[PDB]
Amino acid sequence: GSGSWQTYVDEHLMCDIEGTGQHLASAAIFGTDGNVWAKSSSFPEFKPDEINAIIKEFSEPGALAPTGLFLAGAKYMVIQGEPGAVIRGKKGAGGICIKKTGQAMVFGIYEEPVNPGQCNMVVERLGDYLVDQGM
Ligand SMILES: [Cl-]
Repeated sequence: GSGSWQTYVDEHLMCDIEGTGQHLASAAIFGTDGNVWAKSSSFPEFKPDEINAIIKEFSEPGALAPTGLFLAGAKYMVIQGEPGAVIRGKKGAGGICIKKTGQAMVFGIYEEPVNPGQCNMVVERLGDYLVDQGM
């Protein structure tokens, strides 16, 4: 395996999904402390409050409920995740999905015709590999 976090963006997250010709709109990987470790070229203009609120939601599922999930000022409605493990959100023509690993958080952002399950499969396959590697 590779020695750069950026490889997981370029060579997994952003790759065409199951031969559909479609791909995530953007993807990124953040450390637990909230700095960006890897990103795709159209990952949006995130701010620190937003990343912190997501770190909080991994610790305390349900904490985003009154507000929604913001990323680069766009609001996503929270949809069922996996407590402590996966956060998901929906907007009108797309959505977001975020998988926690030991060291990091893997973000995928999608637009139609990509669907919530496709996001989940791409991000969770990577996150499961990373955890197996101690990351
Ligand atoms: Cl960090």
